Amino acid sequence: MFNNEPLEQIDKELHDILADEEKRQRETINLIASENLTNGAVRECLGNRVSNKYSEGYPKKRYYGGNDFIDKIEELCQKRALEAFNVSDEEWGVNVQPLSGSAANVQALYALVGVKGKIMGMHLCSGGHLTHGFFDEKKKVSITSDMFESKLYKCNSQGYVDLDAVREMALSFKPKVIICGYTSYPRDIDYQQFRQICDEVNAYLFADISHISSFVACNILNNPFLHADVVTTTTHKILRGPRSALIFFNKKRNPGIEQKINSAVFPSFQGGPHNNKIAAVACQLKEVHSPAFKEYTQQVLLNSKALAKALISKQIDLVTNGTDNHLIVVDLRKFSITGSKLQETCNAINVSLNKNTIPSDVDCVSPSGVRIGTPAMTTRGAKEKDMEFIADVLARAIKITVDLQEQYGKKLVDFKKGLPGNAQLQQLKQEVVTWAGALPFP
Amino acid sequence: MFNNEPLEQIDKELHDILADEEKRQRETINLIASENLTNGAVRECLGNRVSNKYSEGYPKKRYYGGNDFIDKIEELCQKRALEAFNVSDEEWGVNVQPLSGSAANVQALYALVGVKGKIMGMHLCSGGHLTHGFFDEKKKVSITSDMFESKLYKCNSQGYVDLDAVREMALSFKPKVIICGYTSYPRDIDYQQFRQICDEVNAYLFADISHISSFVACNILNNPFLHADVVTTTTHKILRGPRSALIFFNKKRNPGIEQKINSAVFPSFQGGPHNNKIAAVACQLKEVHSPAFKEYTQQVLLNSKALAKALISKQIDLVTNGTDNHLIVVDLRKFSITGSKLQETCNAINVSLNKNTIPSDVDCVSPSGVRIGTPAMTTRGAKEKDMEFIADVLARAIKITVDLQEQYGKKLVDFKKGLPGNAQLQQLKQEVVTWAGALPFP
Ligand SMILES: Cc1ccccc1-c1cc(C(F)(F)F)cc([C@@]2(C(C)C)C(C#N)=C(N)Oc3n[nH]c(C)c32)c1
Ligand SMILES: Cc1ccccc1-c1cc(C(F)(F)F)cc([C@@]2(C(C)C)C(C#N)=C(N)Oc3n[nH]c(C)c32)c1
Ligand SMILES: Cc1ncc(COP(=O)(O)O)c(CNCC(=O)O)c1O
Ligand SMILES: Cc1ncc(COP(=O)(O)O)c(CNCC(=O)O)c1O
Ligand SMILES: [Cl-]
Repeated sequence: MFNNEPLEQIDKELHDILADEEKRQRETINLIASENLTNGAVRECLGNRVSNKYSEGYPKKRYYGGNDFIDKIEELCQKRALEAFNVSDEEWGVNVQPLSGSAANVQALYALVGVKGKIMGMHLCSGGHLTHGFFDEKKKVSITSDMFESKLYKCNSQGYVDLDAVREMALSFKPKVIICGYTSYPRDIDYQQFRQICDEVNAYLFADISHISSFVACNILNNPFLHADVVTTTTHKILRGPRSALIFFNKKRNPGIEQKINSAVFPSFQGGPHNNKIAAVACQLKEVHSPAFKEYTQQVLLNSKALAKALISKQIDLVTNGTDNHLIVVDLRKFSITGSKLQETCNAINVSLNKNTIPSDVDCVSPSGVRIGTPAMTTRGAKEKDMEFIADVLARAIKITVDLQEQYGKKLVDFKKGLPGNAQLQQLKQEVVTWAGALPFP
Repeated sequence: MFNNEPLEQIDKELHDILADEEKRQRETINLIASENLTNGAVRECLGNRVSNKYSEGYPKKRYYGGNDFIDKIEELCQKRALEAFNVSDEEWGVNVQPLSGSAANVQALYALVGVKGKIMGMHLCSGGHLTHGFFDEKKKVSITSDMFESKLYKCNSQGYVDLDAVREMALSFKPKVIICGYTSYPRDIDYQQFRQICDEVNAYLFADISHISSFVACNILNNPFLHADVVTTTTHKILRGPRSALIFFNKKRNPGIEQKINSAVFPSFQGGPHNNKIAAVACQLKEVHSPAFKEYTQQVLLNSKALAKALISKQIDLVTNGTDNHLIVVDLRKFSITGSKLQETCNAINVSLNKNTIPSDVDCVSPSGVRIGTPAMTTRGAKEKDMEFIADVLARAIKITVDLQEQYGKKLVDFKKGLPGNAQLQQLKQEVVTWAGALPFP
């Protein structure tokens, strides 16, 4: 007693937008540092009937029977996660149930410290995530700043983590967790150094590697597994998986953490796992382990360096004047145009990037930059030679933005009126579209 | 630079288990009250490239641009949700970003009362959800018991909500919110009488209708919208959508609740929404509104009535001696067997049901019943006449379970040994498989 008509027939209204979304993805130069493109295999999993099943609990300790095939899929995913991040299944545990990154971080933090618990993370302005204890004078913006007591550590005026300030803070604050690994940070992390500060106060070390996961797994960048009690990561960014999260816990350093973390995920915070996610994650984790995927990850940093170099060659300033990873942050103060202005201009030319704060911005009211990343375009087959063109399109967009701000004035309302119908934007869009539309598209 | 090889070729190991999973679903008599089977159109959305997009925030106020098509999908879903539940968009608002039921409830409760806030809900033992404040002497099992201060009310010895006890509690406890709507409650709710108690103590009225959603939408059962400040529902159960949740809030009764709920979902708890979920939900919400779906929902209650009656005719006791909805809870005290025992037996015969507590059970350690529901089987095409057979299979399973307990004893380990190889079970299974495999399968 159901309607099995195909999506096109069943919902022509929704099917049209999705074809449109597909086309806009197909014709966009996507510089969002957190985005990527999933293959058909990962999307077959997300559409799989395995999402029908309720399977609260863990494998072999399931509330319901008839979870025979779900247990195999959940354990195959845990196995591949541990393998991919080069961890022994004797020494490291993994939870694959968190629905997304923010959920995983809140669950993992609660496990360690509980309500009223003390945490330290990077400020959102300085590169840290919302789930790293972010708050404001007006409000406790994240639950992580409200259900926990959190303190926030800034990066220096050059845009690097200042360990002296972290320790200065850690000794007076005495937290149970110190969070490292960030949302918009263009350099590698000194986890070893972090591990030393946590011991000095007996705090837990929490490494959120969602933006840099593929680097860590493929050993291009520092390994937080060597020092961290917990490693959280999303699966949908550089890893190129579905939207989900992973929590890693070091049993050897902390016996009894496995149950503490597993109970935090369920039944403290979630109900039934989403099984299509789990299957999809397993499917991507097979791909992560191959030497082919390391080739892809290498390519992301190659492109990111070439992009950074090419932007400096056009006299554009970068936070920390370069990058060790997939991402860059452009400091736009040189041109006296805000980040949101450039985001609007870039969308008009089908360039997806996002506005981003910089060290000089005391206040989040106006982000003075934009953040860009190479994983999505690396996925679409772009090589080092392609980066000069991207740098060129970005340079042209900044210039156009300066022109439109001059012509229509600095107010954002005023600026936006200038955007529609601009001949140069339409010319730039066309140029963007022709080049983007041609590239391989999973 | 990606692998577009199909799932079967790319990951033969995973494809085998999913092919097995598909076969088990196809040949199982699924009585799980919370399960259903999604159609192909809902699964196409779940597999759509729309999940590639990061779109934090709300429509027309995204952090990022290039969310034009995403904004249409997110607004099309909210509209259809308000349409489907017969609420005017001026009086009622809805948030469509919660990833699942448990996340939605925690988020709504936080919005209403904050950390240390006071809540009341039904005890887990009596039919309440984990996210309704559930705790135990040994541990605060849910975050709802830990991040909030919760009080738990029980149903009477006949298995009915005791409103005197709710008021007895509410006046002494003085909560800011009172939850009603339950996980395993076989009767309808007097939402009106809840409002009367809520107004008396100036507490909010929270109705969690996840199990009964379709009934509420199609006006077959009491409409909580007339009395409630907040309504939460999952989309994956009787509503037959993907795994997601909806939060409804009443603007007229509480202006400025909209921002409170919306800020709670993001950025307080979640990060990027899962757009494939929202797309998937939009697709099911269109179907919810058709009169064909009312036909199906009506059929679910007919099958449930017929099932309760056929079970009473075989001298099987039902909690409350019947049902007003999709679910029945069987009291197995008559046969001196446990619900856990009966769950094993039923999985051995490809009958999916779950163990469930009853009013007499002091503790959830040994639940004395099982819970069944008709939505899945109703979806597969089963009619009233088909119920006698399902009631026949359940009686036979209860009988076999008594025999195996006689032969191998009451210890659970001892009992399970009896399960493999049993001729009657193998006989009962084939009977189940032959009948189940024939039915329409979306
Ligand atoms: C300040 C604030 C308060 C409440 C909700 C969101 C934000 C916010 C604002 C911005 C801004 F540029 F100012 F617009 C940027 C961000 C970033 C970036 C990546 C867009 C950000 C940054 N800078 C970091 N570190 O992390 C994130 N997590 N999610 C989002 C969306 C963000 C967040
Ligand atoms: C007691 C306990 C502590 C910690 C985690 C889970 C449970 C639990 C136990 C049972 C059992 F006793 F075994 F039948 C059942 C349940 C139910 C049913 C529907 C399986 C239940 C019930 N009775 C309610 N009301 O709600 C739920 N939400 N999630 C689960 C899984 C449940 C929960
Ligand atoms: C370090 C970090 N941690 C956690 C999350 C949470 O992910 P979910 O959106 O899945 O909750 C993000 C998202 N990062 C947003 C961005 O960089 O664009 C992140 O950057
Ligand atoms: C009343 C109620 N509320 C919230 C949830 C949470 O749903 P998620 O699993 O999507 O977190 C459930 C799940 N119901 C469990 C069952 O009936 O089997 C529920 O019954
Ligand atoms: Cl999903």
